Amino acid sequence: SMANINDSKILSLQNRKNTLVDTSGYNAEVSEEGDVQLNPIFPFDFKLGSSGEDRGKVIVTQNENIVYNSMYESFSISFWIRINKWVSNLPGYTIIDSVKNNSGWSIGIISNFLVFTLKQNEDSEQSINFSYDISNNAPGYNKWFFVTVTNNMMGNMKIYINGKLIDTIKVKELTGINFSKTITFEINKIPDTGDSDNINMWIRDFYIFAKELDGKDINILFNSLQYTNVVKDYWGNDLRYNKEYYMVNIDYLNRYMYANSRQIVFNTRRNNNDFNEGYKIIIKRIRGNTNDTRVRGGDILYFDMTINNKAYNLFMKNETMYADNHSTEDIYAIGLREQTKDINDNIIFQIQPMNNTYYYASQIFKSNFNGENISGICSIGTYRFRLGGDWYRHNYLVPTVKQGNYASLLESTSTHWGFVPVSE
Ligand SMILES: CC(=O)N[C@H]1[C@H]([C@H](O)[C@H](O)CO)O[C@@](O)(C(=O)O)C[C@@H]1O
Ligand SMILES: CC(=O)N[C@H]1[C@H]([C@H](O)[C@H](O)CO)O[C@](O)(C(=O)O)C[C@@H]1O
Repeated sequence: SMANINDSKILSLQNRKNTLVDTSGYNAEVSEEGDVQLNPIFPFDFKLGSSGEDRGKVIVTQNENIVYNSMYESFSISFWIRINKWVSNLPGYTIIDSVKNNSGWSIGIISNFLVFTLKQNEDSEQSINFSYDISNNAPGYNKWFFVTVTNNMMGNMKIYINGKLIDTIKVKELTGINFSKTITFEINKIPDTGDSDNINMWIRDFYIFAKELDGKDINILFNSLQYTNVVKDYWGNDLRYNKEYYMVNIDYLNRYMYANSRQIVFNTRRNNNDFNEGYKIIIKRIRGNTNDTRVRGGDILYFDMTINNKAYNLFMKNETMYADNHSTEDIYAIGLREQTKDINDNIIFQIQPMNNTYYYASQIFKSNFNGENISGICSIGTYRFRLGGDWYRHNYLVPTVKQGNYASLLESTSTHWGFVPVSE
C-alpha cells in the first residue's frame, strides 16, 4: 500500500545519478559543501564526518509553501541512518537540523540516545528519544537503523526504530512554533556539555510526509526500503562471499572464535570494546545468484577458516557428544577439516536471514548439495572434549549442529549467527 503512503510525501531526499536530489515533485533545492561521499551502490547513502572545517554539509531548502501547508498539523519524518563509532559516552552532536530563529525541529545524538526535538522558542522545547542497549553494544551501536518520527499537534509525538514504536509523548501547547524550510545535515558538536574521535554518519532515503503515518504504514515503508532476502552483516550492510568475517553467536557476543585440535571453541574476549580477537571465516558460495557476491536466503554455501597459513573447512563431525547433564541426542560438533578438491557433504550449509529490531543475524542449516535435504540447524553449547593434550575431558563452548527434529530450536536465539566485517 505504498501508493497511498506516497500521496502525502513532500520531500524525498535521494541519490540519483550520483547527485542528491528531491524526487518528491516539490523540487526542494539541495546543495553540498565540504566532504560529502556518495555511495554508487545500493543503498546509495551519503556519508558525513565530524572532524575538520571541511566536514560535509548537505543543505535542503524546501518550498516554503509546502512547509507551511504540511508541518503545522501532522507530519512524519523517516530515514535510514548509521553512526560509527556510536560509543556509549558520545558527546553531544546535532546531526539533522531544521531550526531557525530559535524555532523548528532538530535531531541529535548524545551518549546512547538519538533525540528528536520540537523547538518552540529559545526557552521551550519538547523531546523524545531512542536509547540503545549499552550492555549489548560495548563496541558501539554501529549498525544501520530506520528512524521514523511522527507528530500530531492534536495528539502525540512518536519515534519508531525499525518499524517499532519506542517512545510516545502527548504534544504540549507549542503556540508560536515556526517551522523552517531549511534542513541541514552536518555533524556539529555541542560545545557546552560541558578532543574526541571523529565519527561518521551515513544517511539514505530521508523522507517527510504531510500526514501522521501509523504503525502499520511505517512497517510497510520500512520493508519497502530493504531487500529482506539479502543477508546482512552485523552492521546491516549486505553480507558478502569471499570476505573475512568474525562469526559470532548472538547469545555469546562476548566470545570470539578459536580452535583446538581442529575443534572450534569459543573464548572470552579480552577487548570488549572491539571485535578484533580470534579467527575469521570466509563464506564460499555453492549455489546462489552469480550476478554478484551478495549472500541471499536459500543460498547453499560452506565456510573456510585459515589458521597458521593452512586453510580448513568448517564441517559437521560425526562423533558422539558428551554433556554434563543435558542429553546430546542428534547433537554434532562443528569442527575443522583440511580442504579437498571436491566439496564434501559434511561442509555444506544453507543460510537464511534472521533480523530483528536490535540485531542483523542469520540461521544456518545443515544441507545437502542441492538443498533438498535440510537435516539440522547450527547452534552452540557446552560439551566435554579432550583437546590439546588433555588427558581428562573438559568443558568447552563449541558450535554444534542439532539434527533430528531441529524445528523445536527454530525460535532459539542460540541459533542466531552474526558476521562482523574485519576492518584490517
Ligand atoms: C585444496 C583445495 O582444492 N582448496 C580449494 C577449496 C576446496 O575445494 C573447498 O574448500 C572444499 O574443501 O575451494 C576453494 O574455492 C576455497 O574454498 O578457497 C579454493 C581452494 O583452492
Ligand atoms: C587447527 C587447530 O586446532 N589449531 C590449534 C593448534 C592445534 O591445537 C595444534 O597444532 C594441535 O594440537 O594449537 C594452537 O596453535 C595453540 O594451542 O597454540 C592453536 C590453534 O588454533
